[PDB]
Amino acid sequence: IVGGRRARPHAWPFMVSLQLRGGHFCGATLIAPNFVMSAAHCVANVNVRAVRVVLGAHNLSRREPTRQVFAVQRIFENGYDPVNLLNDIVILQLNGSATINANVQVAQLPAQGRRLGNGVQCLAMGWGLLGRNRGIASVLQELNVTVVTSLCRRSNVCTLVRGRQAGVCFGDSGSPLVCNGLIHGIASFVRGGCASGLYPDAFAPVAQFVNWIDSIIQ
Amino acid sequence: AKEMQNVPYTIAVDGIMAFNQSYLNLPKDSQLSYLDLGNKVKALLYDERGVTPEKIRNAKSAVYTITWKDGSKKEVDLKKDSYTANLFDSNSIKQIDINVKTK
Amino acid sequence: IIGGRESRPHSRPYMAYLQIQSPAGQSRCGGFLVREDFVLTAAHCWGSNINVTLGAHNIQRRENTQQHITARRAIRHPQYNQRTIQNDIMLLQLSRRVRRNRNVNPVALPRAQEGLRPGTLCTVAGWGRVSMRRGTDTLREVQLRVQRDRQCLRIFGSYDPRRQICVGDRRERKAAFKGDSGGPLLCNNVAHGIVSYGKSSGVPPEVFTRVSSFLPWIRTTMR
Ligand SMILES: *[C@@H]1O[C@H](CO)[C@@H](O[C@@H]2O[C@H](CO)[C@@H](O)[C@H](O)[C@H]2NC(C)=O)[C@H](O)[C@H]1NC(C)=O
Ligand SMILES: *[C@@H]1O[C@H](CO)[C@@H](O)[C@H](O)[C@H]1NC(C)=O
Repeated sequence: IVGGRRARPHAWPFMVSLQLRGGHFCGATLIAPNFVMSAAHCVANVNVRAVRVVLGAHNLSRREPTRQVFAVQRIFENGYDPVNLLNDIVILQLNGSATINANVQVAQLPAQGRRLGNGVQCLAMGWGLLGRNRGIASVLQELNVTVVTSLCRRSNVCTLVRGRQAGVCFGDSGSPLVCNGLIHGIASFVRGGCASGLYPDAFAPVAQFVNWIDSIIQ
Repeated sequence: AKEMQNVPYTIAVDGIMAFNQSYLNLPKDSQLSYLDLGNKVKALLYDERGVTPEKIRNAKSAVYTITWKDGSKKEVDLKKDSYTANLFDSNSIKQIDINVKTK
Repeated sequence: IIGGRESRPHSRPYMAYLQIQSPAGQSRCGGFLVREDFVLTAAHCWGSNINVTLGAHNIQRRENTQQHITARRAIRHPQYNQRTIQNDIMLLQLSRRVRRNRNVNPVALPRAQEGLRPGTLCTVAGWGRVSMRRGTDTLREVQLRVQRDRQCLRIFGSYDPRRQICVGDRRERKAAFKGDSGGPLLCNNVAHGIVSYGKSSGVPPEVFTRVSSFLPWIRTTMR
């Protein structure tokens, strides 16, 4: 996240770090004690079996016994299209169930078909790059965003931090967009580069896949 | 001042490929974005075969294909400015094959 | 070399193995000694630092016949065209003179504007890959035939017969390939060509720089 702010410790206990060989490559969301939700491109070219799911984290540079760690048992996708970046959502089943507590809680999802409109105020978050060679974030970042419709396609929920150069960046794919306390987006792609200030960020529209997700986690 | 991974690559433009055997340096044990790698590919296209951004724009097709250590592949359209918002390991790329056709 | 045979060690003592290093990457090429202090190769093999190995058969072993020398100068033809791979010739001035012996000695160049008739049998040698899956530690070689220019002119739209040679029969799986650039086309024991480029598939025909078109430049550069 570029131009955001350090989240309050454990402010978003549904936030997940997906790590490989000791490296955070994507974010995810705890949607059920044994299911996390991410972007399909985050797992399409990796060996899932080495991917570790980390819950209850806040500062990835520090040791945190608060954290819970799980491996990936199975994945479930619905037609991810890499050429057009459509349906960029995946559900990962874990090798266990999370113990819900002060650091870890299951997120809350919107209803099938719900579409947010222009001007809706939402929040993005993640551990992606901080921008301008600052490198990847150690402590989870959050950013106020506004839903836009220009330079967007209906297959996505698009966001813009109007008035300044900020937005999601690399390492944030798969992180949630939330909005009204409801997880409406999963970071999918940028255009031109991060924090362009002229191109919206594109999120997978979670409210378009609600039926399948419940078909998986019930 | 730090170790580098040597990734084989090939470049073909208009059906011509030079017969050297070449390798791209990536910082070892590092993480990279598709913006980073795409920029390195564009730099290689220019410095090795004089292919400009303008040529990539006017070309019939301009792509590079990553072959990953797991054996999967990812075709990247150099004419597109959309980038997935993920990071990946430099150690996981087995080969890169660049192909530009002006046609 | 695709579809060739392992060379007899030291049967081709002009052969040079080039290791090229630049901040952004590396390359491997072949080349050939033309004077005790100069190696000829392809311009697309240029890079910031060049290590030349003479006298080698297995480049993965530190054989005692080997002589290792850095290129003091790497002189790309001043009109080298990286876009079309034209004027693809480069001279390496070695930092020391080689020690000439059975295993290391130069190869003759052709006479001015000397020509090569279609059908002429030539040998090409190098350490390049032998397929899409495998390479070689040891020097390999393959016999190829010079072609009529029309065989290349339709496939390679920038082919120029005044400066290049068309080599290889389209029906055969016999060709130079990746890592063989810079190596010589030997016809009648003279170096007429330099391995330059072909198709990504490795299917023939392929294009070689025509050495006889660049003799004035060669002579001037070495003096
Ligand atoms: C940025 O987003 C946060 C979270 O949505 C906003 O904080 C909320 O503000 C609303 C009123 O706008 C309050 O009702 C909530 O209680 C706040 N929630 C939290 C967790 O603090 C914040 O105001 C937004 N800032 C801007 C400038 O829009
Ligand atoms: C699940 O995987 C994590 C990380 O590898 C490990 O710590 C945990 O013990 C595993 N649990 C089960 C039940 O496999």
